[PDB]
Amino acid sequence: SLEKHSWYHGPVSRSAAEYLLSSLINGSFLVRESESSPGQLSISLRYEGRVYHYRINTTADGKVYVTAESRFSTLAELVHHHSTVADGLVTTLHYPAPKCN
Ligand SMILES: [Cl-]
Repeated sequence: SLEKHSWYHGPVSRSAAEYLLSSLINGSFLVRESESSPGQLSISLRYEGRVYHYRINTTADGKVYVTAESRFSTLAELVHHHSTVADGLVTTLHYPAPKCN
């Protein structure tokens, strides 16, 4: 299911994610699992020459969020929302990074 999204890259280290994003434009991003655990998810977001790593958090009622004030039933909805309004992030999730895979 998640791997069908162009923005979901699976397990990727912090350094590898930074490399993937390093020559891309503002708003380029990817969702990754940690390199060793599928349980730890982050969004890595290129903005103003740097890569910001946002932990994905989960609530008791099973929603996910990166901004406390905007929570969603699914990660696809979270990404879709922050693709048009930054809503707390440094910028919008505009351009899914091409997968190297
Ligand atoms: Cl960071």
